[PDB]
Amino acid sequence: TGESKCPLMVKVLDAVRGSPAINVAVHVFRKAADDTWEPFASGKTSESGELHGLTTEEQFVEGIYKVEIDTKSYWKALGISPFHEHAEVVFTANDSGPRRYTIAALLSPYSYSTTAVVTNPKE
Amino acid sequence: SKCPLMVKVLDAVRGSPAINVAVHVFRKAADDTWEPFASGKTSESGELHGLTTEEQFVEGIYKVEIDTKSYWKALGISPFHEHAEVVFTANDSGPRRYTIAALLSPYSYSTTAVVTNPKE
Amino acid sequence: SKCPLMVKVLDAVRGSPAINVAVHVFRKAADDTWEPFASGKTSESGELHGLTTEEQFVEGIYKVEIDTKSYWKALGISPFHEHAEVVFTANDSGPRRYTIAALLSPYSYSTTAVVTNPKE
Amino acid sequence: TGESKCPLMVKVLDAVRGSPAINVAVHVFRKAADDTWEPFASGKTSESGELHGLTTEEQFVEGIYKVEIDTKSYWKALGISPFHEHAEVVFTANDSGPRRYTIAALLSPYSYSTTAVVTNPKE
Amino acid sequence: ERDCRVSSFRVKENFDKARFAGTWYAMAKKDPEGLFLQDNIVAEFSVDENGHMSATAKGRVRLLNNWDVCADMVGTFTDTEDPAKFKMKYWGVASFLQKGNDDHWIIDTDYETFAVQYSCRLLNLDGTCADSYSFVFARDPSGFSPQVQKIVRQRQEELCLARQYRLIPHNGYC
Amino acid sequence: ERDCRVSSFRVKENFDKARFAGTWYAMAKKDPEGLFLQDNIVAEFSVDENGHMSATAKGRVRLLNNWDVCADMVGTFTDTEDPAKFKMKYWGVASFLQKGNDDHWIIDTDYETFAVQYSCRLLNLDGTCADSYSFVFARDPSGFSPQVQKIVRQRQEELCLARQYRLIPHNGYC
Repeated sequence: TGESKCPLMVKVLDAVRGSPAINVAVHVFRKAADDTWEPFASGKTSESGELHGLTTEEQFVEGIYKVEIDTKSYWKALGISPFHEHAEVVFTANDSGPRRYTIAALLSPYSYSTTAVVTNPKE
Repeated sequence: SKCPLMVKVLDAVRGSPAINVAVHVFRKAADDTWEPFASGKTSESGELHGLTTEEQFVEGIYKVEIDTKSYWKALGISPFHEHAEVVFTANDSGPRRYTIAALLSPYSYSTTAVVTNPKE
Repeated sequence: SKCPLMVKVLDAVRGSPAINVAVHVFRKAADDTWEPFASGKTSESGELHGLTTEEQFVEGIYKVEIDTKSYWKALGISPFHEHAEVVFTANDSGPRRYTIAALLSPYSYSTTAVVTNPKE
Repeated sequence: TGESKCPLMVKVLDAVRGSPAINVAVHVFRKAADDTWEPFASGKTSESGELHGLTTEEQFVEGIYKVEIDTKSYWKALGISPFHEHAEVVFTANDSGPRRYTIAALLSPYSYSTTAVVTNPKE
Repeated sequence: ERDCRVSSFRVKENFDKARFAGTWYAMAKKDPEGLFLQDNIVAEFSVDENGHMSATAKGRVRLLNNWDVCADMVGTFTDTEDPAKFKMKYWGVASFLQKGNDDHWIIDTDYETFAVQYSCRLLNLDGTCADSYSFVFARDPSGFSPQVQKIVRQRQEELCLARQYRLIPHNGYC
Repeated sequence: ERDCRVSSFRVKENFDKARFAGTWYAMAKKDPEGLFLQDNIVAEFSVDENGHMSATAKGRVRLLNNWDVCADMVGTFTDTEDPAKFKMKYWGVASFLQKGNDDHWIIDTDYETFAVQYSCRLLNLDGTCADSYSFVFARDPSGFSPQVQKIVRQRQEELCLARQYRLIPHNGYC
C-alpha cells in the first residue's frame, strides 16, 4: 500500500444510506500551463469508500489540481434524480511542501460537503 | 419589525423545505433544569417564526430541539437521528437576531447560526 | 419567488453572511464551452438576486462558481478551495426555481439545492 | 483489536485549520431505564483526532446512546468565542445487532456537521 | 426461428389516439434492468386539442435505502413515422424522481379492454433488445376477460419477453 | 524634494549573508495595506552550506474573527544581482497562514546591532512604492544603542517612511 504516505487521497460518503459511497468515479485533473485541465489521475472508491495512490510525490507538483467526483452516477444507479452533475474540489497543492491532502466528501441527492485535511509530511 | 429567535429547516434528500417539523425551544434555567421555553411546526416555506419576544429573550443557555425522527418516520425512512439540538447561549452582548438553519438527511445533519445585531 | 436562479452564501466561521462574494454563473453551450452566463456580488443579506429571466434560463448544464478564496484572502487566512462550483442541469422539467445555498469555512464547504417548481 | 473492531468510534475534524481536531473530550452517554442519562464512556481524540475503543461488544447494549463532543473547550483554548455549547450525536444503537458505529464530526465556530456510518459486523 | 429484432415487431395498426385515452390499471410488467415501479401501477392517458398525448402514472417504487415512495410521474409524448410508436419524455412531480426519454410502443390494444406496451432502451448490435419493459394494461381493476387475455399472452411470445412477466397487486398504496 | 522612487534607494553594499545569520528582534514596523504581524515579531535567519538564506519568524496576528494567533512563518530567499536584495517565498507552519513573495531588501545593517528592512508590494506609476512594509531589527531585545539608533532614523527618512513607524512590544505572547 503506502507505509503511511498518501499525497492525494479521496474519501466519499453516503449521508442517505449511512455508509461508504462505494465505487464512485474520481477524475483528478491538473491544470496546466494555459488554463487546460490536463488529465492527471483517475479511480473507483473501495469497499471502505477510499480511492488511494493516485500519484507519487515526484508527480505531485505545485499546481491547481481538481478532484472531480462523479456523483450523478452514484445516484442515477440508485434511482433518485440528483441535483448535482458532479462534486469537484479544486485546490493548489504542494506550494509549502505539506504533501498530504485528504479530500473527504459527504453526499445526498441535493447537497454535498467537502473538507480537506492538509497534513504535513515530516516537514 | 423583528424575530429574535427564528428557525429554518431543509430536506437534503428531496431538495425541499422540511415542512411541519416540530421544533421545541427550551431555556435552561436556574439549576440545570431545562425549563420549557417555546414550540412550533415549520411552515410551507420551512420556517418556524415569532417563537418569543425581545423582553422574553433574557440571556443565555437556550436550546432549540428539532424533531427530525418524526420527519423521517413520516416519510418511511429509518433515520439515524433521534432529533436535532442547537444549544446556544443567545442574548449576552444584546445582538438579538438569531436564525438557526438546519439541513437534514437520514444519517447526517448540519446546522448554522446567523446571529445578526439588531441596531446595536 | 420569481427568481429564476438564486444564490445565498454564509460564513460558517464568523456566523454571518459572506458579504461581497463574486458569484459567477456560466452556461455550458453546444461544444463544452462554458460560455459566460451571468455575474454578481452578494448583498448585505448574503444574496445575489436577479441573474436571468425565465426566457433567459434555458434547459442546459449551468454552473454557479463562487469566488471562495478572495473571500478568505481578504480576511487574511489561507483557505483551501480555489473557489466553489455548483454544476447542475436545469430547466428540463419546467420547475424554474433554483436556490443554491453554500456554507463557507477555510477547509470545508457545503452547498444545497432547493429546487422548487413555480406553479407547475 | 486489529483494524476496525471498535463498536462505537469518534472522529473530529477542524474545518478552520485544515486538520484533525486533537484532544476533544468526548463523553458517551447511555440513557438508561427512566430517562436518566447515565454516564457511559469518555475520552480524548488522538493525534489523528480519533477517540478509539470506548466500549466492548458485551457492554454496547441496545438503547439510546449519546456521544457528546466538548466543542467550546476546543474553541476556547484556540482564542475563538464559539457559538456552540457542545455537540451531541444521540442514537439508538445496537437493535438489529450491526455493531459498528463511527460518528465523524466537522467543526467550525458557528456550525458543525456530523455523519454516522453504521457498518454491520459480519451479519 | 422466432424473430426477436426490435425491427421485426408488428405494432398497432392505425392506433386511434383519442380511443386509448383514459385510466388503465397495469396488470403485468416485464422489468427492465434498473429501478422500476414495483407494483400498484395506474396510467391515465389524455390527448389535448393539438393532438398531443400526455399520460400520468402513479406507482410504488422502493427507492434504495428502502423507502417505498408512491411515485407520481408525468409522460409527454412525441409522435414518429408510425402512429403506434412514440418517444416519451417522463419525470416526477418530485424533483428527486427519475427523468428520461423512453420508448413507448403500443403493441396491440382493443382500447375498450386491454393493451401490451413495449419499450426497448438499449438495442443489441444484432438487433435484439438488450433491455425492455412491457406493461399489459386492463381497463378494469379486476383483471380482464380470458379471450383478450389469450390475445395478449400470444403477442408476448411474438415479442419474446415471455416468459418474463410478473403480477401487479393493486392494494391501494396510493 | 526627496526621491522616493523605489528605484533610487541605496541598499547594503557587499551584504555578507553569513554575517546577517541569527536572531533579530523586530523593533518598529511600517504596516502594509492588509494583515500583518501586529507585535511580538522575532526573525531567525540562517544561511545553509549551498549559500541560500532562509528565515523563520514568530509573531502575533489577530486573525479577523478576532482570535489572536502566534504565527510561525518560514521564508526561503532567492538572490538577485544585488547581494542586498532578494525575493522571499513565505508561508506558515499551519496551512491556513499567509503565503507570498515579498521583496526583502536589507537597506542597511551593521550585522552586530541593526538593520532596516524594506519591501515594496505594489509600485505606483511614477515609481514611488504604493504598498510597503519595513522592520527595524535590533539584535538585543532591549532596543539598541543611540548611535545605531541615529543611523536608522536617518535611513528611515531616505526611504520616505519616516513618521510612519510604530513600536512593537515584546511581552511574551509566545
